[PDB]
Amino acid sequence: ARGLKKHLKRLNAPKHWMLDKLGGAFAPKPSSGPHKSRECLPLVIILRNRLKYALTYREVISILMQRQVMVDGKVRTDKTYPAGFMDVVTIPKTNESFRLLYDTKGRFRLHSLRDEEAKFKLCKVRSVQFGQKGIPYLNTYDGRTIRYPDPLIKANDTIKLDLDSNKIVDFIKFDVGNVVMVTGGRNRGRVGILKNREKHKGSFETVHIQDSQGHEFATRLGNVFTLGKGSKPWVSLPKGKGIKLSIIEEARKRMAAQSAT
Amino acid sequence: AEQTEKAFLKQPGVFLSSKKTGKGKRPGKGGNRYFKSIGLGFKTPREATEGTYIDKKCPFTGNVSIRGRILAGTCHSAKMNRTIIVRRNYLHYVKKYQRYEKRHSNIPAHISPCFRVKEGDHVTIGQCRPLSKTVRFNVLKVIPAGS
Amino acid sequence: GISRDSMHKRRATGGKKKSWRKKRKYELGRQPANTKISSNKTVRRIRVRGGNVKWRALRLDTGNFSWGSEAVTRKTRILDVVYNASNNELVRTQTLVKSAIVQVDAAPFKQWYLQHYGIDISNHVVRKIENRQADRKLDSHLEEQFASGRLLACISSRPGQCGRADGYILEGKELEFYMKKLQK
RNA sequence: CCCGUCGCUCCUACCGAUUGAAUGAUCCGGUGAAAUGUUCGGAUCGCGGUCGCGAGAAGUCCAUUGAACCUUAUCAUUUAGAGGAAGGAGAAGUCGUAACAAGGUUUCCGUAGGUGAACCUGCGGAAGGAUCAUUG
RNA sequence: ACUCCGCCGGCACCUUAUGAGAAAUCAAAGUUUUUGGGUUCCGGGGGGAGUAUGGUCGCAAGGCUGAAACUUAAAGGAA
RNA sequence: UGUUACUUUGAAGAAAUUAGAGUGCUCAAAGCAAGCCUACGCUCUGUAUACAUUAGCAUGGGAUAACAUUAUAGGA
RNA sequence: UACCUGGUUGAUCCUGCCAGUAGUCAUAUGCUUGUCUCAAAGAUUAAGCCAUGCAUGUGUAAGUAUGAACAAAUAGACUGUGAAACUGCGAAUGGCUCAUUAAAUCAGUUAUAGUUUGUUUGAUGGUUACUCGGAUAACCGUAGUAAUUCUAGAGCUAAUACGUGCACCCCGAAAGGGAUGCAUUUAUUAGAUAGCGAUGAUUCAUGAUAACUCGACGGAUCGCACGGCCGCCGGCGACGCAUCAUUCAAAUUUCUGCCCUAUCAACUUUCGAUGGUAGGAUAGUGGCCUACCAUGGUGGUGACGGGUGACGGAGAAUUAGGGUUCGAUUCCGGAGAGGGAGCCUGAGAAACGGCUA
Ligand SMILES: [K+]
Ligand SMILES: [K+]
Ligand SMILES: [K+]
Ligand SMILES: [K+]
Ligand SMILES: [K+]
Ligand SMILES: [K+]
Ligand SMILES: [K+]
Ligand SMILES: [K+]
Ligand SMILES: [K+]
Ligand SMILES: [K+]
Ligand SMILES: [K+]
Ligand SMILES: [Mg+2]
Ligand SMILES: [Mg+2]
Ligand SMILES: [Mg+2]
Ligand SMILES: [Mg+2]
Ligand SMILES: [Mg+2]
Ligand SMILES: [Mg+2]
Ligand SMILES: [Mg+2]
Ligand SMILES: [Mg+2]
Ligand SMILES: [Mg+2]
Ligand SMILES: [Mg+2]
Ligand SMILES: [Mg+2]
Ligand SMILES: [Mg+2]
Ligand SMILES: [Mg+2]
Ligand SMILES: [Mg+2]
Ligand SMILES: [Mg+2]
Ligand SMILES: [Mg+2]
Ligand SMILES: [Mg+2]
Ligand SMILES: [Mg+2]
Ligand SMILES: [Mg+2]
Ligand SMILES: [Mg+2]
Ligand SMILES: [Mg+2]
Ligand SMILES: [Mg+2]
Ligand SMILES: [Mg+2]
Ligand SMILES: [Mg+2]
Ligand SMILES: [Mg+2]
Ligand SMILES: [Mg+2]
Ligand SMILES: [Mg+2]
Ligand SMILES: [Mg+2]
Ligand SMILES: [Mg+2]
Repeated sequence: ARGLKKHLKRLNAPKHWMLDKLGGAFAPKPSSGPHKSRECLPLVIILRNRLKYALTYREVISILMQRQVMVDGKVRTDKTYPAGFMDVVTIPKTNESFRLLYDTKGRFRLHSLRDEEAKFKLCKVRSVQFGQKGIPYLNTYDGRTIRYPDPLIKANDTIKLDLDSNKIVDFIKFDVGNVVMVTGGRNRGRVGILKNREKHKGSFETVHIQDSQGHEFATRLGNVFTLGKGSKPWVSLPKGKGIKLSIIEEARKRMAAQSAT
Repeated sequence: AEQTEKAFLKQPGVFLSSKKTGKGKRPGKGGNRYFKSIGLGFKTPREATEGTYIDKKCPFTGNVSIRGRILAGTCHSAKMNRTIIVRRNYLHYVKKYQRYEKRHSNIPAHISPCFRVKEGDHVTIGQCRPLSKTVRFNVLKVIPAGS
Repeated sequence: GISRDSMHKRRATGGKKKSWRKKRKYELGRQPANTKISSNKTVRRIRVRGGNVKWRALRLDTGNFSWGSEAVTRKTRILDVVYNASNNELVRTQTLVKSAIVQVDAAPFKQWYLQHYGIDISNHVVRKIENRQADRKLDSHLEEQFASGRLLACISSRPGQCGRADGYILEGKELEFYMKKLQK
């Protein structure tokens, strides 16, 4: 190509969007924004495919152009705005407020929130370094830059960000014993306690996570996101609570549901 | 001395005409010879910390970082100036016959004056940025043949 | 035009490379500046990749030169190119390139030396000048060329890239090395 | 049952004087458009005090990149060729009878010479021989 | 020197199948659909043909390397 | 801290296709839907999972096998 | 479905092939054809040649209206709508095709501490001015040419167009003066230890200092709403400039992996072949290029050369297992726009529904 690609073929779109292959030749091309295009959920998918408020591509534009949808407390009018993990989506007219969290099968779930819990979000710290004039700053994995951070905050820590004051309220150091969620790979959406950190000089660092039921799984440091200090997350989790069930166990529940339901 | 080229060879950033003395200052400051550790558990040879050679492609006293793949092999050619050919021997799996065949690859690598090498010696090479048309590796350790 | 691609080169084995695509704009080169010493200063502005700017100096006469041991930098006139390690033909053409040995006017540094040490090469003022004179040392080789009004200097900038000819005054064993190259 | 020359028809390929031919590609060399950079140039325009300042076209100079064309050379592919000559096919040609029986000179291998043709002969070898056998 | 017993090595022969094989036959040509000790060379219907061409060796005779077009429903082994 | 192969487990790995779970498009090839009751709705509805040579990355194993090494020990 | 049958003999058992049998998201062709669902379709030969039409334009309350425009009103700059035109942006995506290309493309796997990146998102930008200047389009009216979104001259007038412009250290009779935003270029200096940040690893992030540059930088812009103090102050937005991070990406790059051919055994190196030093050029690494120096680099583990009716992969057909064959084509990557070459604009093109030869 001679420059930037503006189209996304439907079969090349991320699988966790769950787009039907015969729905059309194209999928929404995620706009540039805080999250990567492969780890986001464009507002058009949320409003039309997940919430059913819009029936067509055109109707999503009407909803957004009325300024009825907000992401992280700010109105967004871009149809392909890349809303991602921990983002807070608010729709004042419907009095609804959701947090984008992965279900245990690795797909984004619109977790309904209470009005009180919709005033903050969690962010993972990418790095901390000195800026111009020797002023320290930290940047996150959701594209945010915070100047004058607490000197104790380091890379891979999690910060609680208030969407009103736009300031760091509290932070969690990345250490063994905290509850974390997996944000990428095979184990995406699984919640457990960080049990070990295996460092390899020059290579990726591996982290061993143990589920509440004793199931242990590994992953890369880049796919970990601390949710709370100790064992209690600072955010509300969906029903599964990051517990991944075997297909045999899942089939057992389905069989029982038909007997009762 | 090491001044054998048409230009005067020196390390960048090491000021040699300072009125003050370099006694009690870190390498590369106060006119002291500059050297560094490359990490990954490799040791800085004594010949590079106390040497007088100038090599901007040296991994310990030059301006090149080691990052990427660390490979090992045997010195195949040591006839170039500060460059050797490293032969890497490996087995290629032939699927249909469920057997192996011996293959090899010649990897050019830069060798700093702090290392002594001869054909047949075992060498470890670390990847660096392109240093020439073919060289992408720097010698990090030499084990004499028969040791 | 000028290209920096490897497609025209031979393989490391020696075999030829058959062409499989046309030249790309993102691998181009450009004509050398060939900066010369001349009082008719000329620097042309070049638009480069990303919309950024390079300054190509065709002719220069002054430069910003630093006396390292004294930690003083002054703008001074470039007088002559005397030595070039790459190509002696760049010396007689008076081409300004990085690492070329040139002679610069010593007048701006003499004024600072007289204003700083009170020496040629107000009660509270004389108090400090004599205080600074205790730790004053001047290389004999460096002082010998102040009489002629010219200092040997090395260009540390790239005039064809930044449009300027900056450098530092030679001293120490570097000065000895080059003055031996000029001793003929 | 069977071998070859010779004679007739057709098919495939080969050799071949022609310094064969055609087509394509490549090397070297020659010439060289255009563009770009540089040098000079200063039509013209503007702005100050009939002199300055700035901008600047045509054109020109050197260099770079370099199409294109024209040689010689090489390679590739296709193709004509007097004549020479091979193989195969073609119910029911001529001359013999070489191989099959000890095939009427046992056959065969290597090599050499010779003869219309199969073949013949010399030398050494093999049995796949027509002898597994003479302490007679 | 000869006679008797035995050991190792060699050229062979005789009987036999519990073996193998299309059989002739083979104590290896056995220990193979119950398929694998190691390794080199080499064959893929009959012709065209060990021919043409190129290379290489030879003083030559020729040797080594070695096709295709085309043709054919058999040719061949043992009994 | 001699270097490897091999083996185990794991991470990373495009989708579509292939295998495969769920689902009565009337069946089917398919599709990724739908289902539940009858309210101003519900099931957080579903859109699983496996496979994926070789090379590379990381744990456990050390039989088999390769290379290297050994007595003027430059030995511990 | 882990399968065979006819054919050499008078008959027999073999070797061995010929023929038959079945499939192909496999093409063509023949004959035949009522209904439902689904669906490929000028790739193969000619990346041969193309008539005609169409395939890229674009307007918000928010850059610029005096149409001699419309509508509705009735001493005011304008302030209902708005053609045209300037300005801005886009046209580098998409679509098409498979010609060239055999460690090349490409695949998995790396690296950028080796770079650029309009936009999005986050953060960050010092202690005549009650607002400057000259042009030009539309329009207007003299035209030229057989002729083209071919073209000349004259009269007008705008801006978010164009050009401008308010906007600690040193010297020192401690007065006074110099420098003093951000960026640019060079040099000196700090960046410890085990006040003082990060990495497996950087004289790294970043600080201070001496100067440097004839710096498209640091708002002469627009909409809506009107309020609060006694002229002053002030709301919510739009657009734009610069820096860092982020996102969207590219470029280059590590390791391993590709079909047939030896009737291809040596190839490369004067004119770059392999490496070194110093430069030049580039967004940046690099013989990428120049000067000088060294004599290297590859090869029966098949270099080099030749063939391909060769784009690579995801995959496709058939498959007891192993395997054989195919892969122009809708997903990904690359490449090209009749053949070459060159280039402008731009964040991005060596662009072809752009230009030059
Ligand atoms: K590209
Ligand atoms: K006879
Ligand atoms: K006979
Ligand atoms: K005879
Ligand atoms: K015996
Ligand atoms: K554009
Ligand atoms: K790759
Ligand atoms: K490949
Ligand atoms: K470069
Ligand atoms: K070099
Ligand atoms: K642009
Ligand atoms: Mg495209
Ligand atoms: Mg790293
Ligand atoms: Mg007879
Ligand atoms: Mg007779
Ligand atoms: Mg006879
Ligand atoms: Mg017997
Ligand atoms: Mg067998
Ligand atoms: Mg045969
Ligand atoms: Mg079979
Ligand atoms: Mg019969
Ligand atoms: Mg058949
Ligand atoms: Mg009907
Ligand atoms: Mg326009
Ligand atoms: Mg080839
Ligand atoms: Mg490779
Ligand atoms: Mg620094
Ligand atoms: Mg260089
Ligand atoms: Mg040279
Ligand atoms: Mg293919
Ligand atoms: Mg092709
Ligand atoms: Mg393909
Ligand atoms: Mg083709
Ligand atoms: Mg097509
Ligand atoms: Mg494609
Ligand atoms: Mg192109
Ligand atoms: Mg065409
Ligand atoms: Mg073009
Ligand atoms: Mg077209
Ligand atoms: Mg196009």
